[PDB]
Amino acid sequence: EPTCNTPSNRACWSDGFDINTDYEVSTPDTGVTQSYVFNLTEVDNWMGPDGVVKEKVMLINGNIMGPNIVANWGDTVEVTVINNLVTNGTSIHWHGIHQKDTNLHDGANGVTECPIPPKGGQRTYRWRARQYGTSWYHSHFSAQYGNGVVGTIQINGPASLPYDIDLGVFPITDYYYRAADDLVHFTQNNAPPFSDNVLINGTAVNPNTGEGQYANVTLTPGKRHRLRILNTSTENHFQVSLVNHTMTVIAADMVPVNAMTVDSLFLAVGQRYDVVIDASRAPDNYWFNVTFGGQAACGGSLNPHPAAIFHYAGAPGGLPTDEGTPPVDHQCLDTLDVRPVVPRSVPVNSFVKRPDNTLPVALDLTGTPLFVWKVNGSDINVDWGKPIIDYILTGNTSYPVSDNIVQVDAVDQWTYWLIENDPEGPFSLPHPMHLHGHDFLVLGRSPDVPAASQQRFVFDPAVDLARLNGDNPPRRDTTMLPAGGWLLLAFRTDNPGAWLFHCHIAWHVSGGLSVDFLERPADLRQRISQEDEDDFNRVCDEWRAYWPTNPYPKIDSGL
Amino acid sequence: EPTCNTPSNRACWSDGFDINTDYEVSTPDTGVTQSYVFNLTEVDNWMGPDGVVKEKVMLINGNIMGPNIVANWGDTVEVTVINNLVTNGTSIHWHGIHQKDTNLHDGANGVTECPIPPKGGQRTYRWRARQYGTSWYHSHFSAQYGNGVVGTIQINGPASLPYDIDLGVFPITDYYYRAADDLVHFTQNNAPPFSDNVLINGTAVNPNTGEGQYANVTLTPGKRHRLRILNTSTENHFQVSLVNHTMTVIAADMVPVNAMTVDSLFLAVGQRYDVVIDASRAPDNYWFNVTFGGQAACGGSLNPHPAAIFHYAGAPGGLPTDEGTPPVDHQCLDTLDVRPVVPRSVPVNSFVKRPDNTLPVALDLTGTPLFVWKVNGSDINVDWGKPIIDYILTGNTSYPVSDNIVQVDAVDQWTYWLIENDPEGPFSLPHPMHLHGHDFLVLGRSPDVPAASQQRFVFDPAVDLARLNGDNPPRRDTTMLPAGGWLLLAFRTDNPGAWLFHCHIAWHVSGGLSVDFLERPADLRQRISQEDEDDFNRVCDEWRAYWPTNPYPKIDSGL
Ligand SMILES: *[C@@H]1O[C@H](CO)[C@@H](O[C@@H]2O[C@H](CO)[C@@H](O[C@@H]3O[C@H](CO)[C@@H](O)[C@H](O[C@H]4O[C@H](CO)[C@@H](O)[C@H](O)[C@@H]4O[C@H]4O[C@H](CO)[C@@H](O)[C@H](O)[C@@H]4O)[C@@H]3O)[C@H](O)[C@H]2NC(C)=O)[C@H](O)[C@H]1NC(C)=O
Ligand SMILES: *[C@@H]1O[C@H](CO)[C@@H](O[C@@H]2O[C@H](CO)[C@@H](O[C@@H]3O[C@H](CO)[C@@H](O)[C@H](O)[C@@H]3O)[C@H](O)[C@H]2NC(C)=O)[C@H](O)[C@H]1NC(C)=O
Ligand SMILES: *[C@@H]1O[C@H](CO)[C@@H](O[C@@H]2O[C@H](CO)[C@@H](O[C@@H]3O[C@H](CO)[C@@H](O)[C@H](O)[C@@H]3O)[C@H](O)[C@H]2NC(C)=O)[C@H](O)[C@H]1NC(C)=O
Ligand SMILES: *[C@@H]1O[C@H](CO)[C@@H](O[C@@H]2O[C@H](CO)[C@@H](O[C@@H]3O[C@H](CO)[C@@H](O)[C@H](O)[C@@H]3O)[C@H](O)[C@H]2NC(C)=O)[C@H](O)[C@H]1NC(C)=O
Ligand SMILES: *[C@@H]1O[C@H](CO)[C@@H](O[C@@H]2O[C@H](CO)[C@@H](O)[C@H](O)[C@H]2NC(C)=O)[C@H](O)[C@H]1NC(C)=O
Ligand SMILES: *[C@@H]1O[C@H](CO)[C@@H](O[C@@H]2O[C@H](CO)[C@@H](O)[C@H](O)[C@H]2NC(C)=O)[C@H](O)[C@H]1NC(C)=O
Ligand SMILES: *[C@@H]1O[C@H](CO)[C@@H](O[C@@H]2O[C@H](CO)[C@@H](O)[C@H](O)[C@H]2NC(C)=O)[C@H](O)[C@H]1NC(C)=O
Ligand SMILES: *[C@@H]1O[C@H](CO)[C@@H](O[C@@H]2O[C@H](CO)[C@@H](O)[C@H](O)[C@H]2NC(C)=O)[C@H](O)[C@H]1NC(C)=O
Ligand SMILES: *[C@@H]1O[C@H](CO)[C@@H](O[C@@H]2O[C@H](CO)[C@@H](O)[C@H](O)[C@H]2NC(C)=O)[C@H](O)[C@H]1NC(C)=O
Ligand SMILES: *[C@@H]1O[C@H](CO)[C@@H](O)[C@H](O)[C@H]1NC(C)=O
Ligand SMILES: *[C@@H]1O[C@H](CO)[C@@H](O)[C@H](O)[C@H]1NC(C)=O
Ligand SMILES: *[C@@H]1O[C@H](CO)[C@@H](O)[C@H](O)[C@H]1NC(C)=O
Ligand SMILES: *[C@@H]1O[C@H](CO)[C@@H](O)[C@H](O)[C@H]1NC(C)=O
Ligand SMILES: *[C@@H]1O[C@H](CO)[C@@H](O)[C@H](O)[C@H]1NC(C)=O
Ligand SMILES: [Cl-]
Ligand SMILES: [Cl-]
Ligand SMILES: [Cu+2]
Ligand SMILES: [Cu+2]
Ligand SMILES: [Cu+2]
Ligand SMILES: [Cu+2]
Ligand SMILES: [Cu+2]
Ligand SMILES: [Cu+2]
Ligand SMILES: [Cu+2]
Ligand SMILES: [Cu+2]
Repeated sequence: EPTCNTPSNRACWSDGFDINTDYEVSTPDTGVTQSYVFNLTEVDNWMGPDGVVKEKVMLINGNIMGPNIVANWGDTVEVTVINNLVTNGTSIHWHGIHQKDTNLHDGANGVTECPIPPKGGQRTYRWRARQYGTSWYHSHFSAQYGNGVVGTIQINGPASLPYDIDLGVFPITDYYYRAADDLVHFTQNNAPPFSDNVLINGTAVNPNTGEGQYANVTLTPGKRHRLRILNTSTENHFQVSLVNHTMTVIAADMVPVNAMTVDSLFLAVGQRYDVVIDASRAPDNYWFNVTFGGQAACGGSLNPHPAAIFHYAGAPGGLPTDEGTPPVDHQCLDTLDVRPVVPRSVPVNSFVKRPDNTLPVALDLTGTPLFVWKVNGSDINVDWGKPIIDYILTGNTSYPVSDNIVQVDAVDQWTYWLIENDPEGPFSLPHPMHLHGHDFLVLGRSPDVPAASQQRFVFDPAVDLARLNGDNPPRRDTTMLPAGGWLLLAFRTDNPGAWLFHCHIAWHVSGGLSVDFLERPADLRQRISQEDEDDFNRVCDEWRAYWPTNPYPKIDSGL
Repeated sequence: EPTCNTPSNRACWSDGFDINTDYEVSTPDTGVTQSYVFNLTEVDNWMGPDGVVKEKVMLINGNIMGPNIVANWGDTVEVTVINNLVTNGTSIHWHGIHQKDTNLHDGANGVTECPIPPKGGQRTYRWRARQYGTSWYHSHFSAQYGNGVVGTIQINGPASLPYDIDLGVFPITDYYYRAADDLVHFTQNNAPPFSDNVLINGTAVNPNTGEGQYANVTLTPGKRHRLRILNTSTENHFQVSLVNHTMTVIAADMVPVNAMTVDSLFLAVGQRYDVVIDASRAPDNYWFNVTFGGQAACGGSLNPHPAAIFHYAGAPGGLPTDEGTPPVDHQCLDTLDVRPVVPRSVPVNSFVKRPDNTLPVALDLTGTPLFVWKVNGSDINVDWGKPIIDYILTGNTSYPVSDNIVQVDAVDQWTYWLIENDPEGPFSLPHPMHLHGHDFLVLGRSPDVPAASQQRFVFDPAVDLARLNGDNPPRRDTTMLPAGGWLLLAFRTDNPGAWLFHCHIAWHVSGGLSVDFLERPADLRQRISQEDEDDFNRVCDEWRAYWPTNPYPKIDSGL
């Protein structure tokens, strides 16, 4: 609970806790628990917000998204998940929540848990809110979250700029009328489709019939508003802009940053930005536009102009009349100019590229299906019925090859990872790379060029070491791997666990594009509670008894 | 020679000849010959117009392009081509020139001729100017024209609007520092690169160093100016626009059309537009911009803003200061709104799709090399040493499968052709389809959608017959096959000959994307002069004696 957080002093939170506190190591002891119950149901012939009826959706508590989780910094969040789907298992992953020494609550089926079985299976997740900001949750059962198993997280805390009004969450997502498993099957042998629409806070107008509604945000004239923008898509990467207004970034993913004013923002799949908008212009209706850059390399929509309305209170109703001007083309790249308020410093001069720190991503066209994504030679394929944690608990280290285990034994040390984007393959695409368990430092990447330009880079210390930044670089949980290029990340091994590191485009992680960092496994078994072990085994027993009765095969990685 | 063509009466040409004459069946008898000698040489370490030195170019008469061919409607054009290259043969094709009963002058090596051998081989081309407008010529020896064996054609004649000043040709082309054979090898296993620059009338500024110069067109205030725009690229498809001005189209390719005013134009590879520009704006310097649309599906450049300067005479010098707005995205599609002045009408209600009128284009990823283009099951591969005309002249009908012969025996009848763009393949690209020997009618295509949107269409008469237009549809020699869709063309079999029909992206026709319409072969032997037969055999005997001594393999289709 805050005691000094006010509009003119958002930096303050409570005694001992403010925007400069190192939240990764110091957490308020609030003693409070915020609990939720998620009931997952399978609904056929569901009428969506743009008027089109979808063949099948998978909903939390009967709505297009699950409830907005809300707690304070230092609370515990507890979610009972009850799976009333017909056939699918489910696992809910709390994206952006590092699960420090709570790996078994990460929701990564086949890694940290077996899936909760359908027809009434249940599990309760419990995690500490050791960060504040905007995050989200979604299924990790193959591409299930593309059917509706998704929602937002708002953990309140201090901020890097004063503001008057917290407008809350503003999730933006691609929207397909086809169901997720159908799209996974499709994308195994075909380029992915443009989205049928882009929803903004759950709604959009159908570009074809005019049904639906624009999201409508009311601004209080003369006031400073925090807007928590998310990209919860399965594939689309968005540019956002508000006509005639700038946006001031105060957080990137769940990491507060020094204020940074921009005219438009690029959000990768899974990224968030907290921004402050000053209602400083003439009272009117303004469009908030979603646009695409990068010559389609990171998505498009068949709605040519997805948008929301920002309405100044007291102004007329109606649609905005100024179409504004297109934002700069971000070329499928997030900005590396953000700077965390709580800094990190690491050396970059000593980096040496070696097989054991290099993750080559490659598209393999030579087998079945046609599009298979491999990392270091292997497409990931997890066993929902024998998760990596089961190996840890039984002392078996014979991990299957397709689990893509990258064992990291270093204890609370910075580890450096060079990811290479198929520079030798016939073509390469942008990928939004996401790490569970940690925020990474973005130490650098290949030179920024047009996403569709086919220019290729391989890391060369002679020119690239000097392009690296270890002086408080961007710190976040998702960033872009440039098409044709490379990306150098670092993270500190402060959290024993099995942690996925994967592309967040559903079609690609389905297709194999992940590894699993097995961090300090010799420390992990000691740190697993009896309750967590017992409940892991309970759910896996139920899952393993269920699975042979399932009528459908698993057709992808499981993730 | 014209006798009545004046600025206020451009429709008039001479007694019995004007813009309404059916130029396809009636030609002025001028008895005049315009002759040229083309000396092809191989130049290493050539300094190009944006200051970059290229490894190797292949030039006509020592310049970046060959001579601008100029003649009057009904003259004869004669060109002696002397091949002083070091290893390559060469064949010069007169794009847009129908070669009515002169097939052996079409310059299609492997089809209508063997290549002229290097180290001094020569051949004289001779053809009647039976069409007036703007065309171009280029080698057809694999992708050689990408090295500089290219130039323009201006056949003067009447026009569909009055105008004061003919500004002449304005060829726009992609420009690569790598040589064409290296790019063919690259694109056999890699997506094609963005161009390094785009030249306009021979010049551009280097986007990185500032070297070079902008093309500079001086407009006479208050006058109407004809501008003959061409896209002579190997791959890039361009959008063009002049800031603050419209352009009025008066011809498409070599076909005069009713005046059509637009803000911007799409030119596929090989297309031309003649436009009239009225210098009616305030005297100033204005940018002529080259832009790309279609999310890079039909090209890009590493110069983000290739441009020319249109200067009003009498105004200050220096650079335009108005950057203007970006044009509408043409989505890699040419406009089907043009209407020829001399009309054609054909029935479309009676079309029925059948194997023998359908040309399925497919990318085959299963062979060597990776990217092989097939039409009706076969990637074309011609024999430079045994052209299809050799078979005609020796009474041999055993055409190889790889010559992709589509024999058309109908005499002077409309023939209808449905081209299908790999609609069941994993992905599909726009292709600029070009027919030798004829203008075709563009009867229809699949619905216009964004080029990268992945939307696929297969011809369905229940919806698509009503979408066809046989009442004076666009008539021209190049038009777009939409990504994922289909195109329906017709042409009348008025010209016995072996006629290539192919994608004009160099990398794709090298990769197999062509067929060869063998039109009225039973009429064609009868129509070949002894002189043409004897010279065909002479050049082939020289080419066959040369070829075993060549140090390089043929690595593509030969076209
Ligand atoms: C791209 O670069 C190339 C090379 O640098 C430029 O090519 C020049 O192109 C122009 C136009 O084609 C050409 O000039 C014409 O040459 C013709 C042959 O000599 C002339 O007959 C013609 O004169 C007519 O037009 C003039 C104005 O353009 C008039 O002043 C002149 O009186 C003639 O016009 C009267 O006569 C004609 C009948 O011929 C009649 O139809 C008219 O109505 C009128 O009564 C031009 O002089 C140059 O010779 C080419 N120069 C080069 C170096 O080769 C090209 O222009 C550049 N493109 C752009 C658009 O800038
Ligand atoms: C999770 O639940 C969903 C929804 O029921 C399951 O998706 C369904 O999966 C089946 C089996 O893969 C899909 O059908 C198959 O489709 C292909 C071709 O399209 C066909 O070849 C097969 O014979 C079969 O018909 C079905 O379309 C799909 N339905 C939806 C709406 O997506 C999914 O299988 C479940 N997953 C698990 C692991 O149980
Ligand atoms: C921000 O989003 C708004 C709302 O979607 C966009 O407005 C839309 O702008 C398009 C393009 O200008 C308008 O469309 C067109 O209409 C004309 C005829 O009026 C037609 O000539 C065009 O070909 C075209 O289809 C559309 O009317 C307008 N929609 C509404 C409801 O106003 C706006 O463009 C977006 N701006 C940015 C910078 O992305
Ligand atoms: C027409 O003349 C050009 C220019 O000399 C010849 O192009 C050259 O072709 C050779 C043979 O394909 C190229 O070298 C080869 O390169 C590949 C891959 O880069 C390599 O695997 C080979 O072992 C060999 O070195 C060469 O780079 C290329 N040069 C240029 C400037 O393009 C072409 O072969 C001639 N065509 C005919 C049919 O004679
Ligand atoms: C967006 O929501 C706002 C706020 O509720 C709507 O604003 C009202 O609009 C009507 C006229 O349509 C006015 O009578 C009210 O006084 C407005 N209230 C506010 C506080 O200003 C607005 O109409 C909505 N816009 C859209 C298109 O639905
Ligand atoms: C990528 O796979 C390569 C090949 O298996 C791995 O390189 C082996 O790694 C072990 C342990 O570091 C070394 O002792 C061997 O010498 C390596 N062999 C080769 C071929 O170099 C590499 O470690 C894997 N990379 C990651 C990040 O998992
Ligand atoms: C484009 O070419 C025109 C025509 O030669 C140039 O215009 C001359 O420009 C100088 C100043 O540089 C003037 O003093 C003359 O009066 C202009 N003559 C005409 C007839 O107007 C123009 O400068 C060139 N632009 C650039 C970018 O090179
Ligand atoms: C027309 O081409 C001009 C010249 O290249 C473009 O002007 C450039 O505009 C960009 C974008 O703002 C600037 O960064 C450069 O400074 C401009 N160049 C210089 C020499 O002026 C212009 O953007 C193009 N216009 C359109 C609509 O594409
Ligand atoms: C595409 O190839 C197909 C297969 O060879 C050709 O189809 C045949 O056409 C002949 C006569 O022209 C018929 O006798 C056959 O019944 C067709 N075979 C089958 C499988 O349909 C077709 O003509 C070729 N199309 C073109 C335009 O070349
Ligand atoms: C889940 O929701 C459904 C549909 O409203 C309801 O039938 C079911 O009883 C709920 N189950 C649980 C335990 O909430
Ligand atoms: C938005 O900004 C542009 C540039 O200043 C201006 O022309 C326009 O009038 C502004 N809109 C409103 C609502 O004032
Ligand atoms: C260890 O796990 C592997 C791979 O899943 C399995 O083959 C083996 O039987 C296990 N060993 C025992 C001791 O459980
Ligand atoms: C071709 O041009 C070259 C280069 O200038 C010249 O040396 C040669 O004599 C010319 N040959 C012919 C026949 O014109
Ligand atoms: C057709 O040409 C081929 C290839 O040169 C030759 O082998 C064959 O004998 C010729 N057949 C006829 C009938 O002349
Ligand atoms: Cl996470
Ligand atoms: Cl032609
Ligand atoms: Cu996630
Ligand atoms: Cu995550
Ligand atoms: Cu990816
Ligand atoms: Cu994940
Ligand atoms: Cu051509
Ligand atoms: Cu041609
Ligand atoms: Cu093509
Ligand atoms: Cu051709």
